[PDB]
Amino acid sequence: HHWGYGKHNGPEHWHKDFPIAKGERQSPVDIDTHTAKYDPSLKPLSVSYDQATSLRILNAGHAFNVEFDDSQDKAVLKGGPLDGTYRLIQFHFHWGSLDGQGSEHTVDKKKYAAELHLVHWNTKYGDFGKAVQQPDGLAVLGIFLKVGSAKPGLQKVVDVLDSIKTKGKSADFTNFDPRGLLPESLDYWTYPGSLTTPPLLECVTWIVLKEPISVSSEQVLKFRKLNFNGEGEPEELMVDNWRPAQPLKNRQIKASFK
Ligand SMILES: [Zn+2]
Repeated sequence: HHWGYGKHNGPEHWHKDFPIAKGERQSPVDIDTHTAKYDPSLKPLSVSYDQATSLRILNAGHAFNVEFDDSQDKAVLKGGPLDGTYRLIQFHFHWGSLDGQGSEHTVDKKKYAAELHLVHWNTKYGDFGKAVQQPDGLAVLGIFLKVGSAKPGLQKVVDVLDSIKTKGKSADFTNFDPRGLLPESLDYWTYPGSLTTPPLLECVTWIVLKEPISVSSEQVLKFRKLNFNGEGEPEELMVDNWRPAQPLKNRQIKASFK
């Protein structure tokens, strides 16, 4: 039936409806730190989120998304391996049922408790829909979450989850500053990949940060109380909404640091 993360509709079944699932540049992948190539040509990342305008938080079924106004260059990502300006449209997370799993990308096979994805699209394409049809249409910033000390900047997100427990529910979410979710350092790995959920389009430049952010056990616990199901339906907890690592194939992962 509809795709998901269950036993009968999980990632291993996706290829039946989305053949590209077995493509040449699928994500996520395992980052082998000893095989990554240091590239002195890579520029520092430029994150300009000072004018970011968040609008709403939505339970999309497979995750919850925090949406931003992308009708102007308010919150953009530039530099790094990117050519052009990419506007932030939304961010969401992937997490597990236990602290030992949850992230999509892994580092030397190590899994993190969760993974934050800040999605941006290339403005030269006019809109997000056009952008996903291009090889350099999207730029996704990936940040790992490890369980430890609480992240003050994440609490605002945590407190509103009760209002969007089931699929389809949304709530106004204005004046949220995404800068509170960034680690201290912006050193990264980068490689050409895809969207990790259907339609799995191979239109993404991945920028995965080396430094994880820490969140508290209580904070991640609240993520696990969300439901995949819609109201009035049998409760299915939203956990383990991550896709396992895919073959790197003929791709090279580059590092901005040595
Ligand atoms: Zn994602």
